[PDB]
Amino acid sequence: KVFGRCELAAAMKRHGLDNYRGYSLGNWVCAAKFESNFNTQATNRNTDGSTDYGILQINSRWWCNDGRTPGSRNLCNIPCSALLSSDITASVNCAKKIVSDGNGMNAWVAWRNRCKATDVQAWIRGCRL
Repeated sequence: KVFGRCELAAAMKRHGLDNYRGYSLGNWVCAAKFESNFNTQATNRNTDGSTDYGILQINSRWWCNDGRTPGSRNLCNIPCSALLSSDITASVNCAKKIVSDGNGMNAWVAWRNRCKATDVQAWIRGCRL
């Protein structure tokens, strides 16, 4: 499913992401925009052979099992395919563990490079939240 900007903001808020670990909602919507372009079905393979899955591009080397990443740790205990669902619950629950990992949202390279220190409030501007 391809989310609309405000539609995603509302689902993420309902799922407890607004200000989770200090990160306002705009940060999460900005990250999804640049990670997957709001598409739950997005996948991207990396050079190390792992693959990124879903709306938040969660990596198969540490967080989910895709059955083809040798040495995967599956920290969120879910098959990576669960992360491509139109229901974002699995992606959100796993993202909460990732952001609590000690590096915060820097775990997402697109957030670090394109959202960090920008006016992220613009991403939820105009939305009925």
